[PDB]
Amino acid sequence: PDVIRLDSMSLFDTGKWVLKPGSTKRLVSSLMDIKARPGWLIVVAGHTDSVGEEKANQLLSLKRAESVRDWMRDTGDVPDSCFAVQGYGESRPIATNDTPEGRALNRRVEISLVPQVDAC
Ligand SMILES: [Cl-]
Repeated sequence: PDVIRLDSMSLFDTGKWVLKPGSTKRLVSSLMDIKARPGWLIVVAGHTDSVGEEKANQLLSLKRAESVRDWMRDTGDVPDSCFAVQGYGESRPIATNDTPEGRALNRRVEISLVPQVDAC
């Protein structure tokens, strides 16, 4: 009974929490992974690049997790109680913040499926 980590999804432009154009294939991919594990808690964690202010990035990271939760629930018909949203702000980069490509990779959402918590 291991937690399942889905692939990271870098779906956001600077200071934005809306799902940028061309995000549908990566979203559908996570959705399918969610549909294969009915009832697992869907932990949706948002992240930011290190540009801007730490407190501002915390709120932004959480709004990004909420945008993905909202898509999965409204477009993916996943019950609302399945989700738990989390924000890491700029604290856990996956790429350098020294380049635009690196910062774009850090603007992202990570999904973990947790079986020990009942959620749906
Ligand atoms: Cl926005």
